[PDB]
Amino acid sequence: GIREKKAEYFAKLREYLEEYKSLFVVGVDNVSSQQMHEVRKELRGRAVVLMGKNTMVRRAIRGFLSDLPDFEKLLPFVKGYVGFVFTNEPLTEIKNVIVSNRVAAPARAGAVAPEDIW
Amino acid sequence: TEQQIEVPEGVTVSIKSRIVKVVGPRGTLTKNLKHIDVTFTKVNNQLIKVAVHNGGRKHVAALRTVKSLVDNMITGVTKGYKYKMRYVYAHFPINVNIVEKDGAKFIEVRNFLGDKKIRNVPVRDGVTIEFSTNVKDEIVLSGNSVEDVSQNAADLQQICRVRNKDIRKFLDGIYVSHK
Amino acid sequence: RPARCYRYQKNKPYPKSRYNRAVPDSKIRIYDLGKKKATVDEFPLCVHLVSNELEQLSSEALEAARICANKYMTTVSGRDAFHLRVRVHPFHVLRINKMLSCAGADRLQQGMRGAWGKPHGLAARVDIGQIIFSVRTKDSNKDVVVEGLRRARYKFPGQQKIILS
Amino acid sequence: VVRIKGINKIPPKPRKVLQLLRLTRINSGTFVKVTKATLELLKLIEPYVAYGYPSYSTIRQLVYKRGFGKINKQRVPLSDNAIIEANLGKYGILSIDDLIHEIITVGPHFKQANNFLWPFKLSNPSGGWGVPRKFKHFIQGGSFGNREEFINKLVKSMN
Amino acid sequence: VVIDGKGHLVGRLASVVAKQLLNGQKIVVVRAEELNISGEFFRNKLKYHDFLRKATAFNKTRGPFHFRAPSRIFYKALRGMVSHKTARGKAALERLKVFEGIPPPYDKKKRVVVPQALRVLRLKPGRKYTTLGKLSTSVGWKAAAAAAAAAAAAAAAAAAAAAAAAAAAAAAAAAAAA
RNA sequence: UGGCUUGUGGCAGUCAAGCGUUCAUAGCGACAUUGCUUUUUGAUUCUUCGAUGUCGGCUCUUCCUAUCAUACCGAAGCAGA
RNA sequence: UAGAGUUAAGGUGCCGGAAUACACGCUCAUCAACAAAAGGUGUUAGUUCAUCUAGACAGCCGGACGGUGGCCAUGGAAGUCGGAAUCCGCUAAGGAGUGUGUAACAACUCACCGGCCGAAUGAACUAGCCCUGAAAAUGGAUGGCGCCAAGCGUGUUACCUAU
RNA sequence: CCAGCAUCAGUUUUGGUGGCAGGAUAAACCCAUAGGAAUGUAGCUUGCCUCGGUAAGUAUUAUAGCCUGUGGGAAUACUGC
Repeated sequence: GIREKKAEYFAKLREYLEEYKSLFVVGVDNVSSQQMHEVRKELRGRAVVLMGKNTMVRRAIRGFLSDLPDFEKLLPFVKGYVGFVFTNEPLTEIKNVIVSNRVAAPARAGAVAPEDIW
Repeated sequence: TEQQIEVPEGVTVSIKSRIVKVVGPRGTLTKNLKHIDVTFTKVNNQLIKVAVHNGGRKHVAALRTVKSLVDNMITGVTKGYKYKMRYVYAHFPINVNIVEKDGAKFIEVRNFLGDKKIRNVPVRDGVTIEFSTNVKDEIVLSGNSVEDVSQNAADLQQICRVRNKDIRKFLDGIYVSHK
Repeated sequence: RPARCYRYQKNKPYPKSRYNRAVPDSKIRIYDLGKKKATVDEFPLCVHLVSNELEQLSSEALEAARICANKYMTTVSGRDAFHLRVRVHPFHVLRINKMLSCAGADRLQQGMRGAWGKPHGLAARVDIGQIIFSVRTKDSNKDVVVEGLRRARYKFPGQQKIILS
Repeated sequence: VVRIKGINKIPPKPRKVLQLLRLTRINSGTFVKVTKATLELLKLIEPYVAYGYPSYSTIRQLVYKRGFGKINKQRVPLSDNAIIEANLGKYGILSIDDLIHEIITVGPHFKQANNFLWPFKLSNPSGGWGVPRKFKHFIQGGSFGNREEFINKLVKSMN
Repeated sequence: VVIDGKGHLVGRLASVVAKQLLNGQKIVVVRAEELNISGEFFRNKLKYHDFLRKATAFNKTRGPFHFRAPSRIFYKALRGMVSHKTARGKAALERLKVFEGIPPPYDKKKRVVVPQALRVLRLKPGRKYTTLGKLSTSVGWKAAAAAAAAAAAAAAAAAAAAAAAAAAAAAAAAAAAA
């Protein structure tokens, strides 16, 4: 598994996260077909709701450092089948539509502009 | 290399040459445990430690397994394993008596296929074979050992394997369910 | 005579058009196959089935290897990306003795006297360095003749060393 | 020069060049020439007759016990006086050290002119031949070729 | 010279015995069954020198006679070394008789004092190897008490040593207590 | 006659493209070869003229399994059979 | 023609005289004791390279998405026939697809890929010991005893050796 | 009368052990001193996580590679005794 892929992987997430402000970890706690894309269509523009291997993005949020801190206290949110959502489509609009669809199997929480919310 | 295996409060391990004993409330089980060079007679209070100097493919085999079977003997003598089979039959009602009353260290299968005869096998050590609740398909072994417990799966399976008529069509056969 | 007994050669050369009282017919159907066109054009890759030995590859097995590989290379295409050759010919007419018999016979047919191997077969010589089954095949993707050189050396006596050319 | 291989089993190509050595059975060895002539001799009969570079002491013990004439059995054994002086006298070589510094240097005389035999009968080497015998020549580890250092104690046994 | 054939290989004892018998020295070997020949139980099964296929039913009228016992192996084996052919050979054969069991109760050259070789160590060496007192069982070898009992006889010999033995020991002990 | 080779050739491994309903190997197998082997069927005067008398069968004196049937086992494109 | 002095060709576990020696090493199958096409998780070493805390790899655990039955062979073709375009989607992953399944839908699984875990793993290339291919008839019948080193290579040493 | 073999005393020839030396040479079983490059073990201190350890400083506890300069060691292939 080539490191030229993985190096530009965690580096790209840094650039996207420096550009944005807020974070919120998604809870993918067992789905069913159509309910995946029913999340996605309520966002649409520039959000972050794909997936991608956790070990790579574990390195991204650790080796962040925009000012002085990284994404502190983020690791107790992200373990198991989990996700993120950030980038530039407006803030609260992105945030509430995750937990529009995901009220059946709900989503988690995360630090919004980093003020810690749980 | 060398590995470590502990022993809890109400269990006493005692290896003494290759002869091992693990003690528990179900029974106390003996096997042997010693390959080439490897000395497992190193009792460091609680920790019984296997240790060898050499390595190699077939040699590393008897480094791990002597470590494994003392952990498996403590689970055997304390808790007790449950190895799982089922009596299956096609048409004819397969009839079984267990190691209690009639069975004096033997189990029996009669009316296997179309038997007027009987196919008989003994049983091993101190295995308390738990056949049925009221009536069940499942026979389930349990005893003080690990080896001798599921040896009563071997006993029972081989003696009435579907040989003289086909296994494919005729479904009188006591097959294994899972380990 | 299997091709075990069409291996070596104390059969010495004899092959000219002037001095010959007529050869028999051969099996040999076609030389170059797959591509006629591309020798080294489409094919910068080759495998030569280079002899270790100084054998006669008899005309029996010569057609055999070539026709197995002919029938095979129709699935991929009947003119796929290979160029299976025949090179060195049965120039030499293979001399083979018998009907023979000393005493107690039709006319007497000898063997010792009557040393002349009365021309029966045909054989090519495929000596050291030389090959018949030169397979100029393609660079990327479809190389098929590495497989088809098991199928070449089988219908050939001897232990040929596979060299990339 | 020495001799290693036996009397038998010699084709007419070795048989010609063995002729004017005048050498019968095994071990016995003559004193050959050295100019260009030595090359063609130890080219053909290289695996028959071996050679090497001996010292001064190496061919000193040799002409003592194996101290021959041609004609007449030897009265006085071969000292310095037994060559030149003594009762009668031979040619006129002085010591055994003058006899070695005769032949090895340039060789102004052959041994028949000094009134000895044409070859000299030697011995077998004490310490043996063994693996350095028939098997190969010098660069592997053989009897044949130019044994430079090794021919010292070898011929201080064959003496 | 009396030795003991106990707890080592068979051939690397037989060889050592032969050079001792050479002149006419009266070497008796005591125990054959507690030796060890090698081989499998598969290849070394069918064609083996007890009863299975070969050397038992292995005779004519004027012809061979073999064995089906772990006692008779070592007796037949050391005609098969020192033959009856030469005059010293047949003489040297009579100097040797092998015994099953240990009829001498005393300790001669046995375990600690023996010649070289013999007691091979199997570690990296040796998965498969037989034992003569296993191999001969379903060959016609019974009657264990008779031969196997011999061990019981060897025991009573030990006993004779241990006596009086025990006495001189108890004494020897008091000697050093001093 | 015996020896030798296996010529003339038998058997198997097997290159496995074809073709059998789809489908390299239930089966059928273009094209043939490599090792083994000594059976179809013979090449050779090696070893033999003070004997080298034949075939089918009766009768009675062996050993091996390249295996028909009896003990034991497994699989199918075989419903029990 | 004879007794000594020295050694070849070649031997020393034993029949039957001489090391049950010394040093290092793969391997212990009694290898040693014939055999090709053609083939292998025994078992060891060297070289080059994919691969690696920029989270290697396995097992266990998931997301199996919207456009959508993409399009077209064809009687029908359905991701799932043949052949080409080669994406959008949501831009921390799902290709216009790794394998199964029904004429086919109906049904199912997943490389690609996700999530636990946390260190050297894996392709080639080259060499050696092993290992598979190998059937016949009188009593060991590929040694008598038998040997796991008393086999063999490489390096060394001692003893024996032709009139 | 040749070969085997012969009292008793003295000596040669050939090879080795053991002690010693020359040709000719200096590595060693193991040999000085000064300056610069290096980097191993014990002990102490400081920092951080965790109950088990690790990183940094340590020339200021103790010791070394390899080169350069100066100075000092040095029995043996061959050959003889």
